[PDB]
Amino acid sequence: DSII
Amino acid sequence: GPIRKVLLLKEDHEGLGISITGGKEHGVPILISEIHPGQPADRCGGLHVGDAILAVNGVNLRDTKHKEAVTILSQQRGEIEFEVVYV
Repeated sequence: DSII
Repeated sequence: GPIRKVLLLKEDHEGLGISITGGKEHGVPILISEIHPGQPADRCGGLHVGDAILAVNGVNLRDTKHKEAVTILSQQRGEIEFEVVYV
């Protein structure tokens, strides 16, 4: 997942 | 479920407080997979794991690849409107  | 528009407030030094998966190359919407405790998405109370992000700040994310969605999302500042749906 990308963390934002 | 219905489309909701949710206002997230973040200070300039923090992140959005979300993890996302999916996007155009995966043939599924940009999807929130994590809500980070104490961070802006957690605090607004209207964003949840499982929500699809249709748009942010009027930027349509329905047909955007993952990396570009990450970039747009990371560029958002202050009071940010999320258009989301849990289908």
